[PDB]
Amino acid sequence: PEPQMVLSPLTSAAIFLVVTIDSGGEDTVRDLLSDVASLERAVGFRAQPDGRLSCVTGIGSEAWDRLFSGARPAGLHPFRELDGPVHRAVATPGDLLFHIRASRLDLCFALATEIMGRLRGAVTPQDEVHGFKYFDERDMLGFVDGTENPTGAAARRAVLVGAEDPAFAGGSYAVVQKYLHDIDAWEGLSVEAQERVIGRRKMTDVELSDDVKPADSHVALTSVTGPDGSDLEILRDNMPFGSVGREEFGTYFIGYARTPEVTETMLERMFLGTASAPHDRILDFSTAVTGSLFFTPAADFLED
Amino acid sequence: PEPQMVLSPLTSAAIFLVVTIDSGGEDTVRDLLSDVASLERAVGFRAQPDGRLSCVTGIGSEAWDRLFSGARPAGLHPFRELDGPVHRAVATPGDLLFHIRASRLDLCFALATEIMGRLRGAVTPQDEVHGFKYFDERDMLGFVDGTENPTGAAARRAVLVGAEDPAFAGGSYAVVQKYLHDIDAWEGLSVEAQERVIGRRKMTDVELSDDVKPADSHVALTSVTGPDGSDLEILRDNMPFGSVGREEFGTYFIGYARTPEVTETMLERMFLGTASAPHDRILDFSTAVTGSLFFTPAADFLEDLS
Amino acid sequence: EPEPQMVLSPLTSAAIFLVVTIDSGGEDTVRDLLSDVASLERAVGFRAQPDGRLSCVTGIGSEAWDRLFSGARPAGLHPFRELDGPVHRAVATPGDLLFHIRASRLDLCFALATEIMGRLRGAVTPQDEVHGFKYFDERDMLGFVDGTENPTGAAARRAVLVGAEDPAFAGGSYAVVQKYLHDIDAWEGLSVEAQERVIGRRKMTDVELSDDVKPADSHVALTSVTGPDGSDLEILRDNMPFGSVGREEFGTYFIGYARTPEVTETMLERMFLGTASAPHDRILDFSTAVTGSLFFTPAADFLEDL
Amino acid sequence: PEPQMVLSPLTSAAIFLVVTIDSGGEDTVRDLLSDVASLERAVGFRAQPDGRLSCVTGIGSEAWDRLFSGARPAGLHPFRELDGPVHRAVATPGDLLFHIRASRLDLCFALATEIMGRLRGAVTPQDEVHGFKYFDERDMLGFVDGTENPTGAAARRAVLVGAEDPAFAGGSYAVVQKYLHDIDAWEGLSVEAQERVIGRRKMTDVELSDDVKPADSHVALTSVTGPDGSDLEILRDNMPFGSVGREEFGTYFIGYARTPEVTETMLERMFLGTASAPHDRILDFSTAVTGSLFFTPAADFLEDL
Amino acid sequence: EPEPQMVLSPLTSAAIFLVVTIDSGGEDTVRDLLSDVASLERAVGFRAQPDGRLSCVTGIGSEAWDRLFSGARPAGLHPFRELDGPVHRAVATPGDLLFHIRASRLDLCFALATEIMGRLRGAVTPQDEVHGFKYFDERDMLGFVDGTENPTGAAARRAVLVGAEDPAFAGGSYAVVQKYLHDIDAWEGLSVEAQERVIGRRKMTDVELSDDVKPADSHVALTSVTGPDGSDLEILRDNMPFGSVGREEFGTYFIGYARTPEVTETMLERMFLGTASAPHDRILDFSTAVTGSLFFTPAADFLEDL
Amino acid sequence: EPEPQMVLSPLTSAAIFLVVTIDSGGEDTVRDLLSDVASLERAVGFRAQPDGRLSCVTGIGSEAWDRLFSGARPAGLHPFRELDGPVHRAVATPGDLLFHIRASRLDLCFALATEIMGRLRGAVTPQDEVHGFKYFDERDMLGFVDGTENPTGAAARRAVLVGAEDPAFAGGSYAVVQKYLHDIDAWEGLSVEAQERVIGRRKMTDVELSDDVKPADSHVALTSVTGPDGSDLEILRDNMPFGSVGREEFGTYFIGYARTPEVTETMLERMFLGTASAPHDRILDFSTAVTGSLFFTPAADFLEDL
Ligand code: HEM
Ligand code: HEM
Ligand code: HEM
Ligand code: HEM
Ligand code: HEM
Repeated sequence: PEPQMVLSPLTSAAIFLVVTIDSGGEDTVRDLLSDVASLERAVGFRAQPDGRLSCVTGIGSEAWDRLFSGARPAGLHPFRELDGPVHRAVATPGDLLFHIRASRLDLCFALATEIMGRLRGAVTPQDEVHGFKYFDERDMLGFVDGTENPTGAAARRAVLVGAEDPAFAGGSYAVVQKYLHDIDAWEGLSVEAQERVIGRRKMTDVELSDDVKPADSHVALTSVTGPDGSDLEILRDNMPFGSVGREEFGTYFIGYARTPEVTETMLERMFLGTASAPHDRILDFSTAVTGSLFFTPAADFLED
Repeated sequence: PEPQMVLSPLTSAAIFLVVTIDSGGEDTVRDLLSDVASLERAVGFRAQPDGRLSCVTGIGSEAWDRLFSGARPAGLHPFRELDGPVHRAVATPGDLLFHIRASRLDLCFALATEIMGRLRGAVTPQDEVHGFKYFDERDMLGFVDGTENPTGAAARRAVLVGAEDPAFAGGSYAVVQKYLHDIDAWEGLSVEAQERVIGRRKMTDVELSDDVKPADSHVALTSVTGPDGSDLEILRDNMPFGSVGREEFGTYFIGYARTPEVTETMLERMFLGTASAPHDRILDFSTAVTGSLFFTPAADFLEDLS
Repeated sequence: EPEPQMVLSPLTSAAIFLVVTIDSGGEDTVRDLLSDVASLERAVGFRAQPDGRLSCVTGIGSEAWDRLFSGARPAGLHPFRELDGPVHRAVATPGDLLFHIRASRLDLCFALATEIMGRLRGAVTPQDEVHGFKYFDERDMLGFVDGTENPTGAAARRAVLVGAEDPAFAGGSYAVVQKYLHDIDAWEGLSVEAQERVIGRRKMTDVELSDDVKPADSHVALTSVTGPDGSDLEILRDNMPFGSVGREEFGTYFIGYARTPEVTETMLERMFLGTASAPHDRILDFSTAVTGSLFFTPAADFLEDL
Repeated sequence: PEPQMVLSPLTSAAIFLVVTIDSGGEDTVRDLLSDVASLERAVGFRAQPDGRLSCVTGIGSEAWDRLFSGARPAGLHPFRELDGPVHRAVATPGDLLFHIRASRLDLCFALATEIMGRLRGAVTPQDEVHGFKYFDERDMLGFVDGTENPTGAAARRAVLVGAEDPAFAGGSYAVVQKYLHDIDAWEGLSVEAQERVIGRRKMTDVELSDDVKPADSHVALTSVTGPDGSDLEILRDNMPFGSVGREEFGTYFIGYARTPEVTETMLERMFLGTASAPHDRILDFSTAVTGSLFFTPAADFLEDL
Repeated sequence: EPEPQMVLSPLTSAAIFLVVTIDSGGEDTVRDLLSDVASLERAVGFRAQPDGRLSCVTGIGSEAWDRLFSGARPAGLHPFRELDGPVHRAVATPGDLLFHIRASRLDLCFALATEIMGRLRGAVTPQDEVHGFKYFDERDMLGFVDGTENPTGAAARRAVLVGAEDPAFAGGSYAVVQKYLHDIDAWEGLSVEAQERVIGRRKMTDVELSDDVKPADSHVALTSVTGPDGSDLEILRDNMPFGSVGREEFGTYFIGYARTPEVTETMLERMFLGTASAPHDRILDFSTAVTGSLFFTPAADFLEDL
Repeated sequence: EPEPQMVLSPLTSAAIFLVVTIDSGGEDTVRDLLSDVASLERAVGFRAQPDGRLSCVTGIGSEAWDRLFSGARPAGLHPFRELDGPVHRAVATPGDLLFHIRASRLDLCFALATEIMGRLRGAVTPQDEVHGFKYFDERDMLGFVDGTENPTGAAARRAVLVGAEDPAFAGGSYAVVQKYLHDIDAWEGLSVEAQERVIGRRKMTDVELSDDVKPADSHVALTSVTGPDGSDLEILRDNMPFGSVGREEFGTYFIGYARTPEVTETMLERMFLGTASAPHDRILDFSTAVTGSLFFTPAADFLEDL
């Protein structure tokens, strides 16, 4: 089975499009899904090899039942709201995700235009975010973002559905959350205090030693070990976005994994806390305003 | 006199920020203007040589009178509304323009963040547009955009104030207009009908012959000769922008010239027409929602303030 | 595991196509060169890496094969078959060896071509030499993006490389070449919309026409073939423009690779002889074939071990 | 005065087009000349900044009098044939030159297509050459080619007409010659013997010292001093070309100068020799098969027709 | 199953070679660093991706292996073997750990080397540090292209990575290093043709000399070795120039990776001890070895599992 | 017009600094090389254009000038003046000739240095050789962006090039070099905020600290100098990191160019001897100077006419 381009090369621009399917829009949606790979080639081919254009398409739990009969992916369910003592992860509506990436925003925009052109009248937009990465892979908090992502074979094993759900092998599960940051509060911390929040050095991106790293730092809470002592990993492609005039400074979080359990365990640790940590300290500077879960099928499933 | 970076190399990303100065905000604004070149170097220097970051700062007619106590530039006035039989060019408020360009949007965003950080509490944002160019220099209508801009010495002559206003030599005048397109109506035209609107071939960007090019084409109406028969020229750096969810497809127009009279003559021809043409056909698919005029001083004028 | 030649190359913007016939008594000289051609490719190319992207694919025709080698023949190797349609003809022309040379720059192609022909002088007669160049946005001489639906990755390997069905020749491929000359004056008299109906895709945006509007005699419709089981039958193309402005020669050099020549030959039959619904491929009303040849491109190790 | 792009950045591809103007063709030609800068922008602008497309347009002596009335450039005359004791510099016909340069051959070809499309039925092609430079600035003989070209203000002074002919300021003079090489004979020399022909080291491109450099080497014979003791300089953009099937391996020579007398003095030294040198040794491996001289006007002269 | 270190790297234009010995009592500090070296690589390199191309290959010598680890040894791990030829000598010098650091720029190499040695200060003693740079056309200090006949793709994996013959250490490799200093004055007194007879390839074009003219004591002849079964025995080299103009030091840093040290050692024996037809490799009359060490480079997961 | 050497070079990522002394009897050989150095620069660099950006700036010290030339001397040429502060010392060390070689890659620097030293062998003795590399975001070994406030364009030409004040030497410049070694262990014991107070700029974003927070003994405060007439006195710097990981040597090679040595020397006096408000530059508590030399860099035509 041929996967979608979940494992993409590094890209400096992205568009995230989340829509809901209107009553009676099902047929139009199914037609577009069968064409989205051809649209990706049409927009991208003439800008190769620098364009690096890809589109990953996902389908929500409620939408799946409206579009398809027969088997469901084993782990597909609606995003679960988490109501912590201090911080909340909200659930927001979304039936379809288009995660569009390239080396330039114009290519993302051209593909997004063709997709939405085909769906007009059949869907309602819920969210549209145009992301850009800083030139040294830093996010809006000023930390390098992506460093511990798995690569090569380890990435395939962490991200792609396999023999545990063989009809849907080559798929993946995506969790998205849009975060807005309190930059005034963040810039009031010393650099060393910021390092204790994240769990890595700011300028050099070296992980703090185990003797200094706080238990409520972001890296400590999002490190999870499996039954056998292996690291359970996800693949992230977080993107900054925002608007200077409205004072909106954001991180758009997207995490891919072979089962949603990994990502959801990380989120529970962050928002509900553990015995040793009240919550993830990154959340004292970051508010989640969307939350959705999608299954991203193998490419050949869509081509039918 | 050292000009600001009006004549920039080609860039693929831009931010246009237009603000108004709140009552009592004048001193904070003057301070920022004296530091804006230093901020540009701080954000940009470490991303050289590929970043190509620049900021051009412009000041409106009413803002000028509030900020500075001596001489005014000879051509500085508020944008003049044009009320045509069919189409209107509106005037909208704006005291400061920051025209920020680079090879990537993140550099534009970082400089815009530092600028607005210093101005918080002294200004109110009126417009913010994040622009991106298509990879073959096309605009939202699918035509190459920029081709007949002047270059080298001819660009300097067309854009920079000289001896005619010597205390402001090295400055320029910018007009901005944000345009929204009706893409559904545009895409219902045949390609040949689109070419008759613009005045150039779509795929190859070759200008149509004088025998076929209509009088109400964009290129015909924006071609102006002077008293002496010489071409009057401006320098444009138009940028696409929009939002696919809201069906917003735009062109952000910006034109620089040594005197606003050149730009204003072009706009009069477009909106009010001539003997041979009712109006520029591009306006049947393009609506202006902003309009403002600014003077962009020489860099040393900004540096030497308190 | 048998190592293929570089049939699946990265994108290249320059090519030289060299077709020669083996003179009487030239066989030994040719066999010696074939055993050295991979080493010549490395010699010319290694010092220009990683940007040079130099490769050479070497092919051998049906009649030449019997003169050079004893033992087994590849199952699908035969002379190119002439197709004599009601209006258009696909000619067959002589060729014993093909050198398909590709790089990011023409000079690298030329240096490799010079070393190869230097070794073969006196043993071969040149039949065709074409210097090809791709336009900067992957467009061909007709102004359409060319290569978009080529297969990639595993699907390309499956469509192109001989496997278990002919195990002695696994890792080989079959190449068909045809040099085409265009009537550019007639082509440019069509509207863009009418050109799109010839090809089956939009010209500017390269989006395929919807199934309800795509004509039955468009290029894309006639070259879309399904197998017995309903799977798409695919080939890998690397078509190149060529020409001479002084002689008014504007061309496309067609080269198609496939695991069996049956796929390519079925597409050619549909183009030239037509179907129930289509007289012929409308691209042929603006394109004349003046060469036609078929070659087997062995696995690299087969050439080395002789 | 705005010059044409005689002083171009380094380019790896070129097309040279030489044509003659047919009976009745003058009006069609004048129209094209007034549009050629706009054609260059149309083809090139959308491929910027990597394309680096330019076109330099030249006009021959005879053609000038057919196209324009009034003043002539002071140094414009037909190419002068040189019949040396061993080697000959031929003159061949040419009314118009288009020297098209870019980073890629497809862009050169697209501009050449638009130009010749406009001229069809008014001109006859005499020569068409598609040139490519080797990736380390080498020519067909394997030597770095271009090294001692002038740059900056020294280039402007060597190439552009100034006050000496003020109506034609910003123009230049181009000489072209297509050369075919005997590559078999060249490659039979040792590297050291090839270095003595050129006057520079082959791998490192360091000039041989004056005590070792022979008097009949290419660099010695093309080094010329003026009345004042100053170096007389030209700007060259030589390009390889060829066809492997026809065994055609060439250099297309093009040299620009403020007056043709500089280039002509170099040609006399190469073909007729000096007191100490019979001829340029490069000519024992290089045969000229074309030769033409053109004036390349300032850009505004063409625009104002 | 086993993930190799980045032995098969893309081409890189900068390198740092660091050889150290482990001081008495330094073993625990070293084991801790080895378990973190891949994390340090990501920390320095991720923010310069994708163009940085930073990698570190870590090797362990024979005597150090016994100090660090209990249990199985790699089958081919032994101390470098000194070769005492009639004229030329290959010396053995001390070295417990190798860090072979490569990237597209030297500053990335330097930053990673700084982090590594920061962790090891007080536990190791440096024996050699070389900063290498490539010439722009892949040439070495002798003016010849260097790397041409390296294997690529599948053939490289087969020649370099330990497999089923030593399954506990599958995905590992063996590295031999030698630092060479050249007598450039003697070399530059040769004619080019005499230099070509030393190396066995043409200098400007890098084409191999024919079998009839290539001397038996040329570098290429002596380092071409066939196995019992007739197959070529291959290694992967990434030689780097280095030097200091003021001290007249012009060097080649040799590093050769292979699946077993026997291949590399057979080449070294032929170079230094000769054959029946060749006293020694002529390259050694202009090149003196001043270091010599052998290391095993484990699979990446073996290092992580500490 | 006198043609300057390439003091105002584009940004380069690699450098070699070579300082030598002229041996007794070496004068003639040196004069010959000086007349050829521009020719050697073109020979090494032309074949790597346009990306190579190779340049060489040649300087001559005070004592060497009097050995090589007769007649008039540049007005400000004297030996480097040792500064003996209460805590910190700026040493003077020997040097007759400077070669400041810059390019986009180290191999071009190295090849030109090799040809220069080849011609001078036997006539000079090397005193210092440093191979410099820039970090990818223009940072120095202290982790701060280095070069941000250099002057550019016309302002740089005015700050650097000799003019009418010394008309026989117009187009020349004065270069001061100092090699600094840093105590990185002490430096990394400071917090980031304490480091920012040493330099006078924010570390990550390179924004200058406000005048109300910037200490009087910060690097930026002490190296900001105004003239009697209120003008900023500026120099042009091209500082390069260098080092050796095994010896724990981390350095900055300082080079500053100015139209008169008085500007540079005033900055050095403020740093080493202090002012009324500041004992010394706090950067010197983590930075030791181990060389110090002053050279005059003549106009290019002065060197050619020898
Ligand atoms: C909706 C807004 C606009 C769009 C999409 C647009 C687009 C274009 C295009 C595609 C061209 C042809 C290629 C080129 O030379 O750039 C052009 C030319 C031009 N436009 Fe616009 N334009 C717009 C508004 C304006 C306005 C408001 C002005 C003046 C106030 C203006 C002045 C010009 C000029 C002077 C030219 C060059 C004509 C010549 O000399 O050939 N444009 N524009
Ligand atoms: C004058 C010669 C030719 C020209 C200019 C040409 C041009 C094109 C163009 C523009 C496309 C559409 C974009 C793309 O997918 O590449 C195309 C598609 C294709 N052409 Fe050609 N073509 C030529 C000859 C041939 C010949 C001789 C064959 C087969 C024997 C062939 C087979 C194909 C195929 C299979 C496709 C892909 C159809 C699909 O599956 O969508 N073409 N060609
Ligand atoms: C037959 C084909 C020609 C070839 C292959 C050729 C090749 C070269 C080479 C390799 C160099 C040394 C590098 C350089 O400075 O560019 C050179 C220099 C030069 N060539 Fe040629 N050349 C040819 C024809 C001509 C002609 C016809 C002229 C003058 C009419 C000419 C004038 C020069 C000049 C002036 C130099 C610079 C000499 C100096 O000042 O150092 N060349 N040429
Ligand atoms: C002074 C040290 C060295 C220099 C400057 C040097 C240089 C070269 C050069 C220039 C080539 C030809 C182009 C190529 O294939 O890379 C070559 C090939 C080769 N060298 Fe070296 N070499 C050195 C030492 C060694 C050593 C010590 C070994 C083995 C232990 C070795 C093994 C090889 C091999 C295997 C080849 C490829 C031969 C073939 O199959 O064509 N070299 N070397
Ligand atoms: C000891 C090692 C040195 C280091 C690491 C160093 C580092 C820096 C840094 C990080 C900056 C701020 C960014 C910038 O504008 O460049 C700077 C500025 C400066 N440095 Fe240095 N520097 C050193 C030595 C010197 C010396 C010896 C001088 C002068 C004699 C000097 C003169 C300057 C000047 C003039 C500025 C710009 C001040 C302004 O904003 O106007 N530096 N230096």
